[PDB]
Amino acid sequence: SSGLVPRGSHMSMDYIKGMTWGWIGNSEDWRSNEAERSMEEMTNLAINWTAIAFQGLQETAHSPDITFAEPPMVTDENVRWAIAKAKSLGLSVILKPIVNVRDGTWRAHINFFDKDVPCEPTWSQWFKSYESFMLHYAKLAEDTGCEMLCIGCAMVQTERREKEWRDLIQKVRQVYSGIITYNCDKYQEDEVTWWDAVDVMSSSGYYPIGSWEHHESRIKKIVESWQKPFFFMEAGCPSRLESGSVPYDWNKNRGQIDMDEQRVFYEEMFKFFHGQKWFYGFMLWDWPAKLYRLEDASENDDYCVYGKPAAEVIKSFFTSNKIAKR
Amino acid sequence: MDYIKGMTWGWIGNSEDWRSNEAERSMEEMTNLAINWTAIAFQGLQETAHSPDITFAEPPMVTDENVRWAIAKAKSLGLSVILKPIVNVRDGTWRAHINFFDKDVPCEPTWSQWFKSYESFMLHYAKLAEDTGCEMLCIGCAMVQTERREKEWRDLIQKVRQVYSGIITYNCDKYQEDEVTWWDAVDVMSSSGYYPIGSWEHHESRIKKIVESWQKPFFFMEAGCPSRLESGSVPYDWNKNRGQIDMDEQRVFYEEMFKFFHGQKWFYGFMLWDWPAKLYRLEDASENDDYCVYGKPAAEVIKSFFTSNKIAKR
Repeated sequence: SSGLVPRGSHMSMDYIKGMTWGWIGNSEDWRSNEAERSMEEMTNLAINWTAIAFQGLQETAHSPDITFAEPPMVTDENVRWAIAKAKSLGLSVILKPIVNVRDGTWRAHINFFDKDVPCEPTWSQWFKSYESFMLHYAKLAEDTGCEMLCIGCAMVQTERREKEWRDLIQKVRQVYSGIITYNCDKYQEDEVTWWDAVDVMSSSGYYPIGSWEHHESRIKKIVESWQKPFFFMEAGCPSRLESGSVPYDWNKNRGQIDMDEQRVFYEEMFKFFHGQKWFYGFMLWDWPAKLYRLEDASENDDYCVYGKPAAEVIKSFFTSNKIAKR
Repeated sequence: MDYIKGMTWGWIGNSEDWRSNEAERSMEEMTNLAINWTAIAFQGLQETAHSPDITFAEPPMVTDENVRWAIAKAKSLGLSVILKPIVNVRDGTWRAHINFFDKDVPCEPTWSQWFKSYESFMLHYAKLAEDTGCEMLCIGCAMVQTERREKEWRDLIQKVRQVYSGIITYNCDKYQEDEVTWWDAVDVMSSSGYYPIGSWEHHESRIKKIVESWQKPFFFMEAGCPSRLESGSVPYDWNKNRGQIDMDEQRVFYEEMFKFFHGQKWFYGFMLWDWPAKLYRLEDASENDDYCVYGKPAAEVIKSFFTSNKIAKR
């Protein structure tokens, strides 16, 4: 394994100044002329990384089959395009294949019985399907020279399957030679028992306004106990009334615009998580393939910071000397 | 502990159905199976497998009066009663997937929230069970992804013991007899015997070892098979081959089950699945695809088994 620095062959670890691009991963959106303009515009955040994020799908939280690279999901060609375009813009890339559930159930609920029973689908079946999905993209990440692969995102009810996760990572190592991360959910940084199996620890930093100092203290101790580099694989807040109290809640107060609430979230997050030597930055959430007009920004309720005060907080943080030296 | 010769009545628990004139006739007809027990079964509801609020005794679910009626009617027919309140999920998800994060997080509902709601639900019915003199209370049914929450199940059982003085059972799912670490907390172990045709001999040997290791009484809280093509291969699959009628398949299931599970001293019988409040006409029996054995060859297997001397001796 390795400690604070991934082994040289997989590359100190780079400080991540990033923005997530492409969610939810719709072929028609990625293939549009608008996609190229969106990605170009995103570079004005002064980012040096992007997470190319897109979905795979399973019917229910308890079904074993995962479908990917089928309409309306992204084609391998769309993926190669996004990676290459990002690189052409001078960005390092984190490939982020994410399994969603067709019935709308949050992926964190994906789960099977601890004990295999004849009358139900098993962990073995699901992990075989998830391995097919993640190895497909791991091979794509290798072929396209992606600097990092995120092998999962907030798969809370799967994390206890340590043997299966280690087995999957071993297979990933065989086809992908870059940096591996797993993105645990918010509040779960101390719950993953197999952090030693990945190069870099990562979590979703959707911590509420007024809690960042507390979370810095908590996370710092967890990271120090693992001796691994750590960064936020997701961090953001919608521009809506009271969203800073629940930054992860994408359904909170839809259409109730509050630019200032998003701005305050970003100022507090960067106040407590900045240039500490154990911390390796931010993959922000998020930026769409089809971006709204700058003139509609003041009435937009999304996580996107484009044309909003938060974008300026991000830009000044990512161009500031303390962060630019990292 | 009594040897249980039973049939489940009332599922899914619809007030309108239970208050119909048909309900009394259905229960009376059920006594011709030569049963000495019934499980009065009915649902409560939660929105999703991951929501903490359970609703009960609200339309279209059974009223307390409906429940008091079912219990009293069964007892007036000479039957002992197992009260069986069952939580279902409105979105259709099987209750066995009801589940919360092992770690409490501020952004999600918690086990304590769900258990508090489950406690209100179960204690309401426990009190009703005490007031109506139910001989047994079943405190849950195939709640697989809750069973690891041992402290919370034992806390719930402690509260139930404070308001209900009868026999307590927990109905684990099929194949889960050896997966419950808290069988000591209940009076009698029970499971859902939906074992396929050709497997009963193996299951008798498997279950005997489990029950003997615990040194507690055991019975099937559910067992049955739809009268459908190939249903005996997957007796628990209520969605299998709807409308493809096979009376013989159901008959064979029953004959095999009774051949392997009968009068063993550690075995306490069967609570069969199931019998509706609104029973179909005897003339429609041959085209009926339900678990119900009414007007089918299986009913005859059950009757001869329950009235046989070997089982009459238990």
